[PDB]
Amino acid sequence: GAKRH
Amino acid sequence: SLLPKKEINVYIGMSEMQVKWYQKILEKDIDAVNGAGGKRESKTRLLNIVMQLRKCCNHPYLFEGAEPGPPYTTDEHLIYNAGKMVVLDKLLKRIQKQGSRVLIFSQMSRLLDILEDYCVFRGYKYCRIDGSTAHEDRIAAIDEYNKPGSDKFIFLLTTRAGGLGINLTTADIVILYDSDWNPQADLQAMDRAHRIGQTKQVVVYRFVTDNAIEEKVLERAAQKLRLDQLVIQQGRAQVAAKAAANKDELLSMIQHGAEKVFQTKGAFGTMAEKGSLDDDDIDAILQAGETRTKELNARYEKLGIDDLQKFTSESAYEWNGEDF
Amino acid sequence: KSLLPKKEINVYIGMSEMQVKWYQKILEKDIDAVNGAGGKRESKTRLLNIVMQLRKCCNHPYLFEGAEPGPPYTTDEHLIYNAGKMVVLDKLLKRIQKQGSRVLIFSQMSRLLDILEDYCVFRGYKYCRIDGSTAHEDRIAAIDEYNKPGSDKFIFLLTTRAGGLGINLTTADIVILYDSDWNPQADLQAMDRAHRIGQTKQVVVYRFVTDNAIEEKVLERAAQKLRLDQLVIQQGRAQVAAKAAANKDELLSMIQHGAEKVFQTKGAFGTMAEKGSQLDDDDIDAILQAGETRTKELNARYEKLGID
Repeated sequence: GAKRH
Repeated sequence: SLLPKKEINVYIGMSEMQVKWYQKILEKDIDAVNGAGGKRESKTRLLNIVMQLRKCCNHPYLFEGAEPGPPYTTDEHLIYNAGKMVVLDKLLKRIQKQGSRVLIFSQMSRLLDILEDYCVFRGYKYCRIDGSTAHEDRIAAIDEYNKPGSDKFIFLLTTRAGGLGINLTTADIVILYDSDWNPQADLQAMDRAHRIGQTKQVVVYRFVTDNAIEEKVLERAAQKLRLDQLVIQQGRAQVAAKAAANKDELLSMIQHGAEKVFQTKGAFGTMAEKGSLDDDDIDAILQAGETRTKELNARYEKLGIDDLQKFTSESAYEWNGEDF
Repeated sequence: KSLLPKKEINVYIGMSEMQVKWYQKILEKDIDAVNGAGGKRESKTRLLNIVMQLRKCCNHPYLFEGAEPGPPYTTDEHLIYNAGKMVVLDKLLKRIQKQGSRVLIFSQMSRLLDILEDYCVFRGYKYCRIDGSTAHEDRIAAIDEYNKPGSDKFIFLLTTRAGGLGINLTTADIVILYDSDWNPQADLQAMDRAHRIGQTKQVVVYRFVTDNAIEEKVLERAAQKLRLDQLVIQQGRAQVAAKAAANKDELLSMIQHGAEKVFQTKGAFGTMAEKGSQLDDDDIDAILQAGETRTKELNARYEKLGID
């Protein structure tokens, strides 16, 4: 999903 | 002609969420904050507090559990929970409006992860180089951003990762999301755009968290930059003390007063008067000599390296100014 | 305790009627080298030879053989008034002794100290001497003879070479540099035999300089070398300071910066407190304007510092 994970 | 770069420090505050985590970090080790530990303790405990405060000053979501609980959604709060993200939101909006492209540098690759989600949430086309990116892949990211008529607008990079001497002159604005302890790592990041090939005025925006740790970090790195520039300009002072005498120098020493020596049919100046003496005449000598001494010392001690340095063409002796 | 700074005074001296003849003879016997004829590889050796002879002439013509009146060679008044520096020295010492001062006399040439020895005998001045011929034991024995309380000695003759050996002569207060070393740090090391911790009086240094001759031009060249050494010293400090990692206090001041104000905050901080949501152009133009002001203010603070 999101890159910050 | 390459236009000198504009460098502007953007002093920024913190969101309420940042204040919470900033306090939470100081509270976890508040006895180290008060400086209560012995002078023997390692730098580790203080350095850890420093890095967590940098993570707090960059974005709260760098800490686990910070971002609001499940389900996790990319949203506007990804921007409005960090003081830099709010300033960046409008700064990028104004950068894109005037037809300018921007490189964005950061110290932490997990922050570029946050900026990646921001770029898609805002519709920005981009490239990214972490330093975990291979050699061939970061080549394509360079050329993609440099392509004539490129689609990309923002370039995400970590401060050190690019290498040396890469060319990103197609962009005109550089945004340092956070600074480096080494002022040369950041100046190398600015010069990715500010180098030969750039036609437009390069502007560098250095995000700084005011009234926090990043403000004092700024002054420590500013001194390091100033101290660096002082070593550099004296790099030729090593040779000047080392340098032996020229043929031009030796010739000038011998010729000094040589004509008056050849003219003197009797004796030279001081001895022409008497040559026996009156303590009035000796006290007149010492007073005149002390005057000439103070003039000589004050004349030279105010000089710098640019006045005492001998060019290499000095030893390229050709002819006499006027003959002897 | 208080150690009075040294008064460094160049005393410019002329040349005797005899000296001018030799200075001319030196210049005439190699007038082609003075003009500048020859290549640099071969004429620098020719010029360096002229330099030493002119320094020898500025010191005393008797350094040349056959200059002094023929055999037998006796110490009379002609030993003094045939050299400009000796005449100035002769009246300076007479004043120095009357004011209750003792003097260390340095020189580059040991053969000048030999001339100075016969002068001291001619005037009755008790002296000792370290010229680097002397062995370690002998040097020690002479230092002790000069510093002893109630000493009989008044003059101490040294070669500038033998100055920087760690000897202490604080019982003397006057230093006379008959001639100067091309490296100022060697002459400056000679001064600190008297001007070091232990001296109670004002150290006065007289630097003999043959005016309007080669010794005057060298004096300005030594000041260049002296200043460049200071800049290298200053560069070393800036070099070391740049290499220093943050101290534990440097780390502490960075963490504590604003820590009290953050603990004091309940809402938002700084910019986010001011407006802190979506920002108009007026909000951004106010930040960038105030920020650019602080950047000029910050750079100006450090751009006015430099190896001082």
